[PDB]
Amino acid sequence: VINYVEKAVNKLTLQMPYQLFIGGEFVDAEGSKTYNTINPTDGSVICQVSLAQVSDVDKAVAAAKEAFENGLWGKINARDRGRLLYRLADVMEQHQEELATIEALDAGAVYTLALKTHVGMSIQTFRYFAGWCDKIQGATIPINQARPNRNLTLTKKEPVGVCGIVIPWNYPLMMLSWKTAACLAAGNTVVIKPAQVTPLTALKFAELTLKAGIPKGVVNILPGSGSLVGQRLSDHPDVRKIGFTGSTEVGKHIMKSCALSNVKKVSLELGGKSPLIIFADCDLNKAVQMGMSSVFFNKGENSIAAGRLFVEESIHNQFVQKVVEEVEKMKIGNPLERDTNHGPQNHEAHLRKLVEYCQRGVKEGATLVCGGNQVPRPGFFFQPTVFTDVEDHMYIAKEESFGPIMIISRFADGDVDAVLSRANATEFGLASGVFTRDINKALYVSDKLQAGTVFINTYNKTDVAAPFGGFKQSGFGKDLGEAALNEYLRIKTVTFEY
Amino acid sequence: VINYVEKAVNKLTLQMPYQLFIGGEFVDAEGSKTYNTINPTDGSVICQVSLAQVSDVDKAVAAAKEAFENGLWGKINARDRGRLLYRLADVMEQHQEELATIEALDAGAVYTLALKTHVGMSIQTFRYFAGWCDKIQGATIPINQARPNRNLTLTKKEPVGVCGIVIPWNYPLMMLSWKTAACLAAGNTVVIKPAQVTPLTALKFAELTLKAGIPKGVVNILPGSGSLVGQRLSDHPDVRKIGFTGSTEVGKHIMKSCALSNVKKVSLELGGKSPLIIFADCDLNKAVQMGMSSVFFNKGENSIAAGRLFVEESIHNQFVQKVVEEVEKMKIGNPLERDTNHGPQNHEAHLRKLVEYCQRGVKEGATLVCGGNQVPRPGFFFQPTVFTDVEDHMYIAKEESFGPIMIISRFADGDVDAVLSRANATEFGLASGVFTRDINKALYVSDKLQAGTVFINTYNKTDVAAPFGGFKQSGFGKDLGEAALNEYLRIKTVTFEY
Amino acid sequence: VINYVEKAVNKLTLQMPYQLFIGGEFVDAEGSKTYNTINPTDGSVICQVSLAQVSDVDKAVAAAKEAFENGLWGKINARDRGRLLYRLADVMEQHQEELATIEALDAGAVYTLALKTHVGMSIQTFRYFAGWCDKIQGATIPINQARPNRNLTLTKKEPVGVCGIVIPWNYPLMMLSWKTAACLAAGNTVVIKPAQVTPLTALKFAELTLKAGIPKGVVNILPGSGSLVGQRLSDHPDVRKIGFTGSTEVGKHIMKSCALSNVKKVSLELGGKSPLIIFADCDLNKAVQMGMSSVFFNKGENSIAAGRLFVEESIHNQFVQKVVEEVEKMKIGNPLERDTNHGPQNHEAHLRKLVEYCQRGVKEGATLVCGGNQVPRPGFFFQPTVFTDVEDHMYIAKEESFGPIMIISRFADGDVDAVLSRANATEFGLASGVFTRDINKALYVSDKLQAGTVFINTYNKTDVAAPFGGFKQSGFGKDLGEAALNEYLRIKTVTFEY
Amino acid sequence: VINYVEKAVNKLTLQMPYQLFIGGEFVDAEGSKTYNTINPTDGSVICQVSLAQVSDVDKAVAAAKEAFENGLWGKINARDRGRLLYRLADVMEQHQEELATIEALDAGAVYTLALKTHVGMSIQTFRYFAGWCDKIQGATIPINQARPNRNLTLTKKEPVGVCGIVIPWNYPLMMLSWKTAACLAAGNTVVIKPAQVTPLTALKFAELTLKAGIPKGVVNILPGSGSLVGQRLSDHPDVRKIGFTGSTEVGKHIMKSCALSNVKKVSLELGGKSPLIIFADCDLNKAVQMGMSSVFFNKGENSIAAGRLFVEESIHNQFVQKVVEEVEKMKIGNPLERDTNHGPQNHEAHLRKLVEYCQRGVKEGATLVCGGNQVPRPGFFFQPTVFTDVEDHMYIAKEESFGPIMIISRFADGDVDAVLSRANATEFGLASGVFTRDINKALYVSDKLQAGTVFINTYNKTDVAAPFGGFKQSGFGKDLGEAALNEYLRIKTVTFEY
Ligand SMILES: NC(=O)c1ccc[n+]([C@@H]2O[C@H](COP(=O)([O-])OP(=O)(O)OC[C@H]3O[C@@H](n4cnc5c(N)ncnc54)[C@H](OP(=O)(O)O)[C@@H]3O)[C@@H](O)[C@H]2O)c1
Repeated sequence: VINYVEKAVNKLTLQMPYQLFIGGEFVDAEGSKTYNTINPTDGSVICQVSLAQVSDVDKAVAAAKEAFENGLWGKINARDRGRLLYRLADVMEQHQEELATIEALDAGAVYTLALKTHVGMSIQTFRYFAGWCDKIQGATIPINQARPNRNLTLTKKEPVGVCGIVIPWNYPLMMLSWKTAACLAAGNTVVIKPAQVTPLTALKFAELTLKAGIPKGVVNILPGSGSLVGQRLSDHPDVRKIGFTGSTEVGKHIMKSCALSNVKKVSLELGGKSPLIIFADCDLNKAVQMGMSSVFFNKGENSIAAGRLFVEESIHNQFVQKVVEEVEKMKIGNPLERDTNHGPQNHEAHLRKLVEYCQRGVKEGATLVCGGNQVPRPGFFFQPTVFTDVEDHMYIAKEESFGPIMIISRFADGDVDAVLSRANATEFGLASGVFTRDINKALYVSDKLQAGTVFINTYNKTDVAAPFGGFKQSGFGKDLGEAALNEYLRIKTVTFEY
Repeated sequence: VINYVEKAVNKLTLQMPYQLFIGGEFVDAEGSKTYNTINPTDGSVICQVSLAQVSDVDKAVAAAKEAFENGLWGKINARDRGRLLYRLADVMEQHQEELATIEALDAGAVYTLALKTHVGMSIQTFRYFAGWCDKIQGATIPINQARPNRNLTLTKKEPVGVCGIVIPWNYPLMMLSWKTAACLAAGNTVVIKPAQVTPLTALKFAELTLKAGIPKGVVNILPGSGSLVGQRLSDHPDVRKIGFTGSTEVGKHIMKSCALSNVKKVSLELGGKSPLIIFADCDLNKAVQMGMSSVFFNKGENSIAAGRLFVEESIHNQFVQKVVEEVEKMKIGNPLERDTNHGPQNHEAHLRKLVEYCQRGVKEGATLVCGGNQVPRPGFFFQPTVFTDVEDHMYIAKEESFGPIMIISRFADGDVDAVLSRANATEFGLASGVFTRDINKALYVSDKLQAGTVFINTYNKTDVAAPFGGFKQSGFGKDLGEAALNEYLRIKTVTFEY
Repeated sequence: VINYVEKAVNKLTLQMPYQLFIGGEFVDAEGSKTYNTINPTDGSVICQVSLAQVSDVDKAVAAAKEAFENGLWGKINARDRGRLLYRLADVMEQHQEELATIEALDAGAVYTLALKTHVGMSIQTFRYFAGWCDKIQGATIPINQARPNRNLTLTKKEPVGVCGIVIPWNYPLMMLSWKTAACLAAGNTVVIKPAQVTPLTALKFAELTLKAGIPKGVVNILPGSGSLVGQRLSDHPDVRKIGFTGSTEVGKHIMKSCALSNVKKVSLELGGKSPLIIFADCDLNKAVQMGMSSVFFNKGENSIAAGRLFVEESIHNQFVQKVVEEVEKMKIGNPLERDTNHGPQNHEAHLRKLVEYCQRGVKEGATLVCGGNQVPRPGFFFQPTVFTDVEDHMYIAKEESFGPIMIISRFADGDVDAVLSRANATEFGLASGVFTRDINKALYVSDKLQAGTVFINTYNKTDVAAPFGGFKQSGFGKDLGEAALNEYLRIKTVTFEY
Repeated sequence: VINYVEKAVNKLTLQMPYQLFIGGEFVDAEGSKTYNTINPTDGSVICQVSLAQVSDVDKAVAAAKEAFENGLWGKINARDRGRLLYRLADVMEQHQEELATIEALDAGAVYTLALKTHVGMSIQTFRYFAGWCDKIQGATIPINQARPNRNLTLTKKEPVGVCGIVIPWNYPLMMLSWKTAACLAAGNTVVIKPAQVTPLTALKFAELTLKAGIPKGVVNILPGSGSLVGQRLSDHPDVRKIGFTGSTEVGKHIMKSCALSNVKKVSLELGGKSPLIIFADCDLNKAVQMGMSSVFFNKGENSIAAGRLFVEESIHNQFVQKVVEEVEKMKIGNPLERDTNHGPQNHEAHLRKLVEYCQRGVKEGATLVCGGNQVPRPGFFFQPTVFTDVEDHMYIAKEESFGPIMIISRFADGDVDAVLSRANATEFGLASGVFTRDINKALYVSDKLQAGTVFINTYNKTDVAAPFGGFKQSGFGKDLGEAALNEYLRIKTVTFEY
């Protein structure tokens, strides 16, 4: 019998676990410590949640180790592991309205979007990776033969073993799912640390693993702080791999911690300052629509968001006029209301950071065309913002906002290489985009952009089958696609002589 | 016009460059600083070698950056990149005797072995990877369609950019070749730091890249210390990937340095304590030959060396008798002499370390059945060594000797899981082996061994097509095989809407 | 409303469609023609089934064409096609007892086996290939660049289009499923011709595609004769690919008909005379069990059945003795009786062939140890048969029986190459096996056997992920595995200059 | 010593073998039968060439079989097989001027073009496939486990064995090289039948295999007729695969012959009627240059030649004007003159077919804008020809000319599906192209074209790494690229229980 925080909202009765999930059971943290999770629509406390301690991490890791080494997960057919993950996906789909509602409460995710993305994509992620289980294959290799004898060389793909997954707050369930689906399809067991400010969909997901029949200890979830819980995961002698999504600065620290303990494997999905180049020969109205999506999607809490838009001189003013027209039509409001287009930012500290960000933008001399401020209403809403006359030396040209702030520079008519160079002049390299009807420009620009993803005449078009990851200080390794599997597998080479 | 140290030896004339190699030219280090490289056959000084300084590292990195960004290497077809690397392999082949002689002098490599392995496998490496250049391929992916529009998603495999390669001294030319061939085949440029005590074949190799037509700046070589030169490579903001082979402790430090600067990619080939399990049902005579080889190959200076032999009780004593019989037959002496089959250890410090290692084995109660001492002759020769009665708790059961020291334990007849468990009780996981005529035991044991390579009825059987790399604290990433390319490539996802 | 033949049997009420399945509905053939399907347990008529005519083939092909070119199947995401196929597997699972019972009635499949294999593997097949839909990927290739311009080359994996599948009667549903699953997963539409003698599970499967939501016209099923319906499929100008399983001589004719019409693609899964080589050093009791299975599985109605057993002289007589003891324990009976382990042969004409086969065996000088005859009881049962003293020149050493007939020869102790040569002296090359505890012998024999599948210390171990197909006159192309998809895809190369 | 036809021409003394090449020897045909090969520049007899008889085919096949089964080729490492093929490419490169001259004489290949394409791409093909030999890899597959036991399933990629290669006359050396390089790289041995009219580079190539150290019998070359020699190859019981390139009608007969004998594998590269669609928004002067190349390249003797050009209404007349202007500038003449743009047609009967083809185009109502007749001069020259007002029902709109004949239709501005439908209304499907600056048109058109290759803003851009093959009646299977290997390898599945 599981304890729940019951809540009647959105024409449903929510049943929300709030405890640590260790070894297949929900339990209090050491000393029954708890913390509050805050609803960004009104600032209220949703409920209290267990606050994991070092000793709780050790319990979770030991559970994950036991489940891997002796438990059923390490013994079943790859095909049957997939069946379990495809059942987990079905269970998530049967509970999708509920999960989207929890996500709306916990993270401020507009409910209609959370059904399609926060939850919908999480469901696709498990189904997609479930199909990979019995299709992960090694090789047989035509090695030189030790004549007069013979040789056979094969490789085996094996799990890495116990993994730690540490994620941010922008899409709590989806970031969990991206990494967990891959981790599990490869046959690993896991300890997951959601962002402290957003534990709820992770904990409801935990309960769903029980309904799906995922063996005890395969999935362990520890709400709590990075510096305590996350840190211990990265130092742990029995953890063999860390999957991390977050800031560059925490990413550096995680990699260092992987190094100093046991050279556990690490992959890093870090920040972005993604450029979007819009040429005069694009479809203008479409550029306005995708341009807006590139910045404002999920209230800008989107690591691949276009962090700079470069717009060709001859269409720049008209582009800005049209963006403003469209911005005025966005309906800011409660994420649970069906007419809402723009929900609140995820938490208070981040709202304050966006306010400071835009003050500094104005100070340094950029033109504030609209927004820039907290919306006058309860909770942590921020007004969709547009800046123009942004010059390359400005702080807002360099720094990741992670909010709904469109940052626009001009480039001269016909000036392709010059704008590319401005677009690449950053230590980030997560995403990028180009709008043009011209095939030669589109191909050339996409060769030249120094980013892990290039969108052409679209934006935010990720997919569970398309690998996603950065270059430079945006990190390394992929989430999604076949390529994601390689972060969660080891290759054993076996060489016979006969 | 290049400066050489010239030496008539082994029926040829060695012409050995001795300077740093930067931007296609041989140049003195900052301040014309130099150091001595020492011949382990007689302890003599071979010659003076330039000692790279921080500013030399910066020059080398800048030459590599320019070669990659604006030089010809970043412009030619992948096919033509292949041609250049196939030509470099040819040029190495034309100088095979000279290279192997330099290696005998510099590392004490027995000449006949250096020809086949140190040099022969290096030539194979470049030819293998040259063949990969126009066969490195991305994907097209059946992503969900934004109906009524269409989407196309492809990936492009691109180079990482400037890489640094840091390598040890046991196989100077071969370690360099393993990593450099994969690095260059993937379209990168590189700065290489040979182990300070073994710079000579790296510099000769550098000259050979000129003969081959490799554009200036693509290969740069900096003889110098790990703590100055290697450190700066791992710290440099323009270096994007480090390929490292060496000890676990230095590996941790390299990985930490990569994190703290610019989250440059890293791969790590670290130490081993590889177990070899010998069953009573094996071909015993052949087990003695392969068992001796698993320890003594290349005077034990070999990361995959069997650092522990577990011999089934009923054949143990007979196995020992025969090894002792064969050890007595080994000709220890000058690596250039054709009857030599055991050359000197690589350098004085390491010989000392081996004497100390064997003292500790004796002190702790292991039975020294032969060897254990420096051979009383000039240079740094150490006796082929056999320990028996080795207990799991003993130092020599756990620490990597990196020398010709056979370390033998018994296990009970019919035990399989118990010996596996003892063989797995290490934080190393580089290689391993099993001798048995029994198919079921062979397949089962290779499943259970926690190591990146498992040899069955052979040992030391690496191959340029077979991926090579560790689990646990032996590191991560592969050298050799298709898999090695992945350390040297980035994946860019390109998604169109149309 | 669908018309059914209703039947109360096996504690179920069977609802069996009996008409042509065309464009998503059950319809009568041209002129309402029908034929009888016969129950092999007692020779009775199960029911009347529509008898497809030429005009019915054309209607089916037209419905497949329309569903491919204009219907929903041609438009949905690969991922959603996957979902439809997974759902189809679920529906099959919900009907598994009914499908196994229908197969028991129609093909004489022993019910408990049909549940596990005939039906159970069919379900696995659809789930497996459902997983492939969104993981079928093309390439991007590093072609030479037309400088100063650039080139991009990619490949797209596309459906072949309208396919015909023609299958035999030994595993009616499973042979349908193997090929149909791969065909549909690749995005094609299909016209299926079951063996005329075994139409029933195919017709039920057709109804299940409706339950699962497969768009109309994607699956069309045509009970009828090979010489009429099969022939027209292979001749049809709008069919682009034939997938065929059956005899070598019909295979040859199908291939010829593909040629003479529109060079439609073809794959051919033909007969087998598969050798099983049993060495003295094998586990003898397991060799008996697996040897039993290799011949008698599914009443020998199994294309990969061992059609010759080669037993090493020193264990030959002992092996035969043990086999006879085991054969005597087999319960022959009605496939619905839970204690039955040997059911009747599929249909009468095949029983007749088996009788003639053994007459000729005895005529030519082989020693008939047991069986060889129809069991005296109603239906078409055949007594499990063992021949010894079989010589290489004998008809029964050459020709496929496709019935429960063990055909044993000796080979001299210590021989390997001689027995290999005898095992390879056949124009067949479908499967093969070796039992030995010796690793070197097992690897060597598996190299030298000229067969598409080699079993080692097991037999009949097929798997939906393991490719299955023949060499030489056993055909070409694979069913099962990733490799099966290649028969049902085309590759388009797209090369840009920009 | 080998007998040569000796000829002082093009600054060289050509030494041309003229006999059959069987088992590493140049030998006369049965009864010393010969025929004449004709120089198409002046109609003169170059020399007499042996005319292979059936018994000669049988000797070639026996030599290939023996080379495969017991000779060195079947025993050497894959890597060493690669070396021999690289060395063969080196030898071809050292004889490249000589080979190009021979091709100029035998096929009318313009010398400068022959250096770059006929010969140059042949050299690239051998180098490319040489790199594949040690990178052909099988798989290890995570099959369901027969609990309590374990299973290992692996695949081995194996050669098919003795192959027959039958080719046409348009690029005699290159067609040979495309197929043979892939054939040999996969480890097979081969009998090659060159087009009767063009034996000479094939025979010179044979001698080059000797110089390169390709083991006797691996390559056998039999000049002679398709209906005698080609027939017997396709009928032969020891040939296991035919690789065919030629007409659709012969392809059908070849496929039939493979069926009727021993179901040998077959791949088919058949004809083309390839559409090129040129939109008004293309770069027009470039479209004229590439449009001309698309038809006139290699005097139109090019399977992928654009057999119809669809030109958008608003640019049609200007396009035709420019074409005519550029056509008038083409230098027609002796393929040895360095300024020749247009050589003679390959042989007399083909010239006559081209004269008839143009008669018929005028007769049925097409507008002859220029050319259409034999150039009056010695040899077999045909005028570069342009037709306009071509309509979809016309003979010249459906039939492959295989000559320098531009066949132009208009299509209405702003229709796309309508032009596609016209471009797809053929049973051919070898190649196609689209010229447009619009990315959306380019991508959509490339999806919709029913052709194995789509060129975008280029034409004739084949590459040794890019797979090349038809859909529909243009055949199946690929030459070039990784995908070519699959026609020449078999897959053996090996499954263990342990
Ligand atoms: N897995 C494999 O493929 C493999 C192969 C060969 C060897 N090994 C391992 O190598 C070890 C023995 O070699 P070793 O004792 O020379 O190893 P090491 O001390 O770790 O040195 C390896 C290389 O790293 C350099 N280095 C030292 N400090 C550095 C720093 N702070 N930053 C960057 N580079 C630095 C060294 O420079 P210096 O020359 O100045 O010392 C040397 O070039 C054994 O454990 C052996 O198993 C592993």
